[PDB]
Amino acid sequence: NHPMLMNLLK
Amino acid sequence: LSEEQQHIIAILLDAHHKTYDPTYADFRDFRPPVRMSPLSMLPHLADLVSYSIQKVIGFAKMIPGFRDLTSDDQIVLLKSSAIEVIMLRSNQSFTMDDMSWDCGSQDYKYDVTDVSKAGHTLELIEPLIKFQVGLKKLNLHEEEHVLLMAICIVSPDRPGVQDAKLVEAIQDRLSNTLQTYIRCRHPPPGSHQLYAKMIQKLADLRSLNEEHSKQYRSLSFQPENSMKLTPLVLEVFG
Ligand SMILES: C=C1[C@H](O)CC(=C/C=C2\CCC[C@]3(C)[C@@H]([C@H](C)CCCO)CC[C@@H]23)C[C@H]1O
Repeated sequence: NHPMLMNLLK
Repeated sequence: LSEEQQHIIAILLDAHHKTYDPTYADFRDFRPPVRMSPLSMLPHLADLVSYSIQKVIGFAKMIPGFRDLTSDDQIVLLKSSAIEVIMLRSNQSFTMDDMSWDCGSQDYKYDVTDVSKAGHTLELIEPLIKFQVGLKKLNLHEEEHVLLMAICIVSPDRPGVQDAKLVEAIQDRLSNTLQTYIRCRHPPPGSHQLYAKMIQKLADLRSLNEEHSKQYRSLSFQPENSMKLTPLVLEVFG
């Protein structure tokens, strides 16, 4: 549910 | 102080150096501050909060052990600590002279009135400023400061954590490293019950987090103000 937070973590 | 512990400090220092620009040059990119029309400061400070979230993410990714955690955990921990680490990391700009955050010029100097013009009441602001004052008084070594920020992020205690035992074991390596660093490389009197006072700050942050959440729910209740935020801010706090 948090794609922007995910992209920043990847 | 072990070699694994020396290494851990060096990493957090560099991680912090790479995520915290003490000239605050990026601030020119934000929607401008307006200090005259309530909520005039909301667009500038939202942008600042948003930027700050990204820098906390970048910092978090380098915490030794943080990568070993599952994606969902990583999510849960950043989501719930973000505002706290921002409060903690803002201590570097906070100045006791006039109880303000001084980011390099008057345009980027924030005080009580400014935080107020972003929709926040004294129920948050007064203990936020008290928090900054008691943190400033600890006069932490940059090493204790960056360890505190790391321990805040890796808390097994946060709701929705799947692998609470892994988060804990990672937190522990950092605790021990911080407990050991205080004994070694802080001289008294500065090191007196200093760990206990640091861990207490960690509890004050939870309290500040709660307050921020409620004042956030109320602000983002009018879609007119909620549209003044940023997508990252809506996703993280949203
Ligand atoms: C990089 C940073 C920090 O991340 C943030 C900075 C200041 C922090 C401030 C100054 C103004 C008031 C701030 C932003 C508080 C928030 C606006 C309140 C909660 C946000 O929704 C929390 C932290 C407070 C500038 C600079 O020191």
